Amino acid sequence: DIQLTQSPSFLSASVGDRVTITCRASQDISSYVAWYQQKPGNAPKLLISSASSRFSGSRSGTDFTLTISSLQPEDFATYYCQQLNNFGPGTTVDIKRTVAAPSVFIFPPSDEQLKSGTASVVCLLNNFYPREAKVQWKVDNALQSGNSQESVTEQDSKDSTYSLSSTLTLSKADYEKHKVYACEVTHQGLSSPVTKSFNRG
Amino acid sequence: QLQLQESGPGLVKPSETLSLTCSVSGDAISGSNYYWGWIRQPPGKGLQWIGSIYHTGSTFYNPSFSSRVTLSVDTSKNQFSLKLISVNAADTAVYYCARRIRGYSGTYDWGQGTLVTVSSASTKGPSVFPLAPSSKSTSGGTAALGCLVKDYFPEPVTVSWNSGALTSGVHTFPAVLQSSGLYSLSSVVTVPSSSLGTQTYICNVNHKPSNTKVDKKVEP
Repeated sequence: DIQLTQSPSFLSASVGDRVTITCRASQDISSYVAWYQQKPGNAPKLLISSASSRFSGSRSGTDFTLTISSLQPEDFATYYCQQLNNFGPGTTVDIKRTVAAPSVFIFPPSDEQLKSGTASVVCLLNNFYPREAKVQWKVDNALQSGNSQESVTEQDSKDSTYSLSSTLTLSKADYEKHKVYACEVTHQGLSSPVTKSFNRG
Repeated sequence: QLQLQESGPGLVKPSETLSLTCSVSGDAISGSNYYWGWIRQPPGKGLQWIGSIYHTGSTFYNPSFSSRVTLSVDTSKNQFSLKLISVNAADTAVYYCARRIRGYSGTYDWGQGTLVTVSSASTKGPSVFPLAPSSKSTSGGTAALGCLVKDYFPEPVTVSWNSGALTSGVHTFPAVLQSSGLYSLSSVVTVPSSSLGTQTYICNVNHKPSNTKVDKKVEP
């Protein structure tokens, strides 16, 4: 069989940009190619086939091209080319947008979870851009390490922002030691770090 | 309306056999000119074609699978099946059933996909805790609230808010594997501050491997 390769492998472009993606076959078996769009959490879906308006296909040398004439926020996806039972490795298209500062929210652990012997404190960074952000947990003004885990959403299909959870997980005993739980956030959209805090009381 | 629907276990022990079935509606396998196939997508990776079957029962396989794959078709039930023996962790993936019409220009129709995790770990249902809205989670006229879905195995869980009526501003984070070997995630949503008194906010959590169904009301 053959191998299909794609270029670029990854790219970030602004809303309204023209974007062109290339599919190259190791051997010329067919004049037909198809393209699939896979949005996050979804199966791939057929976009266009050269055998059948923002999306269009062409030839460049022996390569096949897919052009998005004006990139939209909902085009955030991985695009795959296909010939017979062969797929390319995919080209991921991210959206570049203007800087957006996060909104920061903090959530103490629930009484039910405390009854369980474990305490999760959740800090939410909502609807920001770019993806880079620094979240620091401070507990009674001491900086914490090794007890937090971060999760990031995929880029939003409508506003192209990210959201971020940082979850501090302690034993109930370790939670009960200290009083002030603070999430301190540094991000390009903020002049100075933003701290959200609560008292265990 | 063509629909390709995967079914089968979402967790398979190492060295055991992975089995899935595709139920086809909206078209007939019998007498068709399609290849009926399975394609998988391991976490963080691209698409890998596994094998295909014709309505006659003739099969074609990816040599990568080293003859570990068997496809079969039941034209009476309008279904076709995947069997993958001697699985290991490299076989953890989303499995899609799919179809492609014969010929050089044929394209794929896809099912929705089903996650199969290869692990010796046992199934465990999640605990669901509120992320309560408060003054500490209100920015302007906007309040954030959510649900913490903690300590389950294997993936996935699904989270809806108010039976699907609340979709705007919902963020359900990718699960994180904890040191314990169990998954955890939060789902959050932003709502008007003024609505908290009148509107009841419920996160609907489903973890099918443990038959866990939780509707947790999240109060201020």
